[PDB]
Amino acid sequence: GVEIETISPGDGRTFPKKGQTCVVHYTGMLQNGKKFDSSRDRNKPFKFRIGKQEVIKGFEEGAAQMSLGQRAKLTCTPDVAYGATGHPGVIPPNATLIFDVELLNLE
Amino acid sequence: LVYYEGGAVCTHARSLWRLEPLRISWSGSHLRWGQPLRIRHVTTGRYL
Amino acid sequence: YGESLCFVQHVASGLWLTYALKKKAILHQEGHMDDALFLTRCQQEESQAARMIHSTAGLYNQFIKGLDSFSGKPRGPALPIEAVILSLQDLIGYFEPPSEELQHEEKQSKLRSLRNRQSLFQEEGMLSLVLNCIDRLNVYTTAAHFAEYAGEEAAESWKEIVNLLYELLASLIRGNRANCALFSTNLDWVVSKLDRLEASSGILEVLYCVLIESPEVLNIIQENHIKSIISLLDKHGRNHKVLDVLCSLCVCNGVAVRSNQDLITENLLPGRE
Amino acid sequence: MDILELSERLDLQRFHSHTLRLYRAVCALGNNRVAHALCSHVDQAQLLHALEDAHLPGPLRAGYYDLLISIHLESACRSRRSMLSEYIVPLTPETRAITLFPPGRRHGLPGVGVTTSLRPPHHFSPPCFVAALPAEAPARLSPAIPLEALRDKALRMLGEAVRDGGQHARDPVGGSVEFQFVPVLKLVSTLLVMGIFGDEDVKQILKMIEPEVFTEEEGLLQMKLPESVKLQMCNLLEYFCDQELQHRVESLAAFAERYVDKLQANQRSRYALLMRAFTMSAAETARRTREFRSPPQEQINMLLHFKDDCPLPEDIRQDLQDFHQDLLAHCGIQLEPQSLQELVSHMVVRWAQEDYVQSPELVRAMFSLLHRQYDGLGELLRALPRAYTISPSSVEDTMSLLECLGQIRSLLIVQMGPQEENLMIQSIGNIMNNKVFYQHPNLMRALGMHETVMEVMVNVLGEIRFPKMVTSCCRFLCYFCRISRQNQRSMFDHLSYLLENSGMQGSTPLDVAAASVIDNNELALALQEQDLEKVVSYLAGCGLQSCPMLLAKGYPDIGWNPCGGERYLDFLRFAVFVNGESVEENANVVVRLLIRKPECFGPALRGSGLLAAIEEAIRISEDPARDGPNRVHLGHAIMSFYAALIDLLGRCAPEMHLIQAGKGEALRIRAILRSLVPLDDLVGIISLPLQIPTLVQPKMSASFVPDHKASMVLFLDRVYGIENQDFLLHVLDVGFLPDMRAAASLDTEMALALNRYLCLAVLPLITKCAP
Amino acid sequence: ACFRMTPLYNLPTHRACNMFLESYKAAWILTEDHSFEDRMIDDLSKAGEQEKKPDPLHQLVLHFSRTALTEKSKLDEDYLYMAYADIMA
Amino acid sequence: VLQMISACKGETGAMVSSTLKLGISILNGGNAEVQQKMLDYLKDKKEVGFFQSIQALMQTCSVLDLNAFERQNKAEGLGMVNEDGTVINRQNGEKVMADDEFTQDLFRFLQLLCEGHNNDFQNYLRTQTGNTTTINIIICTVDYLLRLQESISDFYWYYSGKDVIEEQGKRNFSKAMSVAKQVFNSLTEYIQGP
Repeated sequence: GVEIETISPGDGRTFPKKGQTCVVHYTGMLQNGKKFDSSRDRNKPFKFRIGKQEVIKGFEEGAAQMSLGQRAKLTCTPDVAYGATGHPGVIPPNATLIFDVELLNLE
Repeated sequence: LVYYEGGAVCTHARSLWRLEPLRISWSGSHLRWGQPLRIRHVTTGRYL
Repeated sequence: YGESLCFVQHVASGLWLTYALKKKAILHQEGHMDDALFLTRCQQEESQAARMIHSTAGLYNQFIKGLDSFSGKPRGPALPIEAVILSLQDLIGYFEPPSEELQHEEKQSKLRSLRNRQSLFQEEGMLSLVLNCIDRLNVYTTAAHFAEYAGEEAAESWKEIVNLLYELLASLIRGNRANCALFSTNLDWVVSKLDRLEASSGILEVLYCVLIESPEVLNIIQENHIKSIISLLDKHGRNHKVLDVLCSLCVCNGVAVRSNQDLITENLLPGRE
Repeated sequence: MDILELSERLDLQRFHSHTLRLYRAVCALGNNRVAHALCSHVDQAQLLHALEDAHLPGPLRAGYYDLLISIHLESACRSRRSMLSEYIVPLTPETRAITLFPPGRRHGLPGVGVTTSLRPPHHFSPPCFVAALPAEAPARLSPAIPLEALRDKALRMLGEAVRDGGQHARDPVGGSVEFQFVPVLKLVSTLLVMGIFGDEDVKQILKMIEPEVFTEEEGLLQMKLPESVKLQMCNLLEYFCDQELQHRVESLAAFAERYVDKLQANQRSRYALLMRAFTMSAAETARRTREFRSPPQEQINMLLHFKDDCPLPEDIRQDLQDFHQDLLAHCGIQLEPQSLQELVSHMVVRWAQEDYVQSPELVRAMFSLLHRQYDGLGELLRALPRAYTISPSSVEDTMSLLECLGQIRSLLIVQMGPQEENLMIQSIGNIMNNKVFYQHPNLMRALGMHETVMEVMVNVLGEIRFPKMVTSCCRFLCYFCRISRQNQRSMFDHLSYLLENSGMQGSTPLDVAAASVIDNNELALALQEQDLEKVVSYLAGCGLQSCPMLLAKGYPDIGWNPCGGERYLDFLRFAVFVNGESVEENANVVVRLLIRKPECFGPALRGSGLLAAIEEAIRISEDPARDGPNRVHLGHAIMSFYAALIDLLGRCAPEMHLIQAGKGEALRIRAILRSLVPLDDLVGIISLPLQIPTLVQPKMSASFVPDHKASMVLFLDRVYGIENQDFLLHVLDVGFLPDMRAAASLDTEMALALNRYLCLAVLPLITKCAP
Repeated sequence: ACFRMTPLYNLPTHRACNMFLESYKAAWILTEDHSFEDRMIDDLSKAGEQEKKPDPLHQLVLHFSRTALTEKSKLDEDYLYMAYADIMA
Repeated sequence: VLQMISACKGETGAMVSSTLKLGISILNGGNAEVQQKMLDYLKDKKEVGFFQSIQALMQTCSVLDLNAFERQNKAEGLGMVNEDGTVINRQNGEKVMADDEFTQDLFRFLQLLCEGHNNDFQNYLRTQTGNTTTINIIICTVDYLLRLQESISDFYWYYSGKDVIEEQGKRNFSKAMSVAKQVFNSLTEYIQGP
């Protein structure tokens, strides 16, 4: 399982339900603070669908606690994202995934 | 044991022969029939 | 020349030497119809190149078995040490590559003369015995602590002839694709020694030219080699030479090898250190 | 630390630039998986931030430019350079209206206009790092980039970079005027062959290169530039000579349907005015030599005959001679510097006038351009075998083949591995139902797709490496040979090499050679006799030893291959026999060879017997431990080799009408052929019965079958025949009557291999001897 | 089979232009005689007009010699050499 | 043109076909200094391989072939292939003596090497002193036209029987001696100066 340490919430009334867009402007970070991914630089917000099992599930069920406009430094266990194989060439196995996400709109 | 060979062994170093006549002085004189000598392979240092 | 068409015979016996591919020529007293032959002319370069081989093989094998005479027995004959100093120096100069500041249309005549005199060494042996004289030398690990088998006076030159012995390997292997194919069988020879800490940049440059001349040795490596390559990069600083040998291992001659285009990314890029 | 310290650290610079050599090498030649991998270590924003910084040092400026086009562009670049030279033209009305000079005999602009030739799109994919891992992957695409902004980037990147050269400031961007221009030009050349520049960008680019001529300031072709800057413009000026060539070929093909549609009607009007007239009797056949008596190639040949016996009227014979007078007017023929040819011929000679060039690949490219501005017709004529004309309804299926084709053509450079060999199976298999490959046999060899699939079989072949692709590839080639006439002719030339790879259940590249000469009497007597002797020498190779694949399963080592001959003598059977007739120029030359080396015959033919070796072969088909010890068997192989030896000796016997004429070869070839195998030994084979199943079942795969027997009745039917009566019903009573009554029992697997032994191999022998 | 062959006007119009070019190439393009080689070889040779360096013909000849001196395995096919040997001759 | 002959090592490609035409055009009309410039380059560089790469060429030149002849007759026994396909007539076409205009230009080349009674060349074509090996080109031309003699005399015995000569047999015989006229013309220019 994951935990979520929030930064700055937004509306708090809305939460991601089934059949919805989910547009995030996230970045990434390995556990030593050595980042590898940031959708903010290429100016294109990541737009993944809910429940379709196309994102890694640590990003998925961790996004369930999010609200609209909420910014939250979450984290991920090794067992929820690339456990013993890793992404080949990019991240080694058995490594946590500290993130930094915020939701734009449309749940 | 001495043999023959084909075509690749021709240009290589194993198919070369030094011609040593008997007496020392005027060794590099012109050769003729009936002139005794000594064949030696140039890499082995051995004589036939 | 070219018009003789003559024979020879053991004139003190009258015997005609004649045959019987591997036609063994023997002295036959009969005399036959197949001992007529016309003789031709050699050339001035390889006549020079022949005799120095016969000097070296008598010199190297004298050096070889003199070393093995005390291969296991420590001390409390002599070695030709000062002989094999100088007789290795000229072999470097005899196999010297031509310079870039030379005129083009003459530099190939210098270059063709080199190629036809480095393959003339590889076929008369001269590769086994230069390998057979280094492995029985690199059995000793420290400088003098395993040169105590001979003596402290003969110990100082052990450091600076193994520098020379890896140098002449790179002499007669550079550019020769035919001689660089000879290392397909024993790639674990060189990578068993590339962190031997003495003449350590010597063996590195041996491996660099064999990885650029023969594409046959590229597809016979696995990840056990590559982790032994990248560990050299971590033990010897930020060497600019060992980014070239990683690049030359990847592609060759417009051909890409995807079987290890991934293998030098699973051990370099996630580490980030 | 700041990266701009590297202008003065001088040791981390030459180490970091060597790292930059490792990134653009590890993803070289289309490695779109790992091109996504190190999209993390360099994000795209810092890549196009360092692309325009001024005070970066020398090699690191050209380092990062060489990474960008090798992480984002060279995958889609290489799959366009290998398809620009080929042309195909569809029939849209936009194609139906195009011409040579713009409507206003003054020239136009290169690259500015319309272009109708087919080119597939590129299909980039955006990168990500949180998608789940799929578990034989389909493919990986190249990582994307914002392209519409990058085309505006490189213009204004170059735009002040050219006028600043006019300022001649001695602090150049990057440290040298070499580094100021080399990376900014070689990006523009790659963005131009990608074709994504708009048709007014190239109007604006042409003003940078030569403003004094290309009007519809400083000049690029007027400054003193060094050697390395020059050949990038030669790579740039190579593009603007192809589009002039590409425009006229598209216009000339457009002239065809403008001309033949009004010439398709002029034979309808010419035939209707002739199919009812009653004018003459004998001269009407001189009119009747076209409409049902001339093939459609030779029809339009005599229709096009007029220059300096023609059915064409004087009105529609004029507009062709207005076109042809305009086409060479468009090229360099004056037909008695405000043109592109006059400029690029002027510049290319005054470069050599000024300095003495030393770099070799400049003057190789330098002289090759000006040859393409004098012999403009020779440039045109060496591209017309690439052109084609296609119906507009079939466009949607052709691009599926082209996009499949470039997937195969990219596979030429990668050394073979186990993943991507699956990526040619469906890449081949999707051609096998594209529905256009089966109806355009002229286009497929003008694409040269049979050449490209040939060497990928060769390079893996160089024991064997990958049997699951050589069987799949050469089977396509055999199906390629069986399409048209000239596709067999095109694949005919390579049997010189294809015979040199004769060294496995399934198909084989040797069978492609046999499929290249089957059912063509023209090809057979045009075959070279310097090719047969290395096939019968290969027969000597299988006549002396056993193959170690038979020793892989512990079969006994016998000193001649039985199954190696059955993969040779089948090919010779198609070499001396076409359409049921025996050729004579090849039948003589094959029997000289295989008697000059008697080891091509087995060890029973030197000194055992035929029927002796057959009887031992029957008995080892009974004793299983005497046979080898799973589909490959032993005793059936020997009794099929000697059986398939005789039938080629059968159908190399000369035809009967060459015996009525006493031509000394045709009755001495028969003399040798009658001498080898005696007649009575043939009686022993044909008289031997078999085990029948009822309406239990024997296994034909390791047993005596009538397929051995049918090659015996054919041999007697050609070199011996039936002359008298008492010989006939002797061998009829002992040979056929044991079988055909037993064959009449089953009125089923074995019967189907028995009735056709009767119904096309012994019953035509009966109707020949009926009187 | 010399009588059952079709006339032109039953053909699909995309197949008329396929054989039209193959007729137009070998009857009209190839029949033209063009003699540009007279004035290509002289202005390439008169081009010593500057203010003992080689004129551009001497650079072209020296380039082909240095391609013929590299000790390769065999002489490969250079089609650029083909379209300058006759243009000289 | 002296190097690319020596750089071929005896292959009958289109390179030596297209580089001899420059050779017989730079040596045409019996020029004098351009063959004096040819000799002294050849006899100080001493590159043995110019006289190997033509002795290899002269062996691979064809003579008449009866066993290839009637193949070309039976090929011409058909006029038009089925389904309105048109047979390319002279694509393969002349199957015998297909290398005639090549070998009609090889001897035409080195005849002009000794046209103006260049006395040094008629002593150089049979021996070369400075090189390690001699070749004796003017011996090797005699072995070639000897292979012409029993070739075309074998063509005479084939037509000894029948009365008249047809069209294709006529033209193959005209090609047979127009090369033999060249090899005689090139033979007598080794001998013309005494």
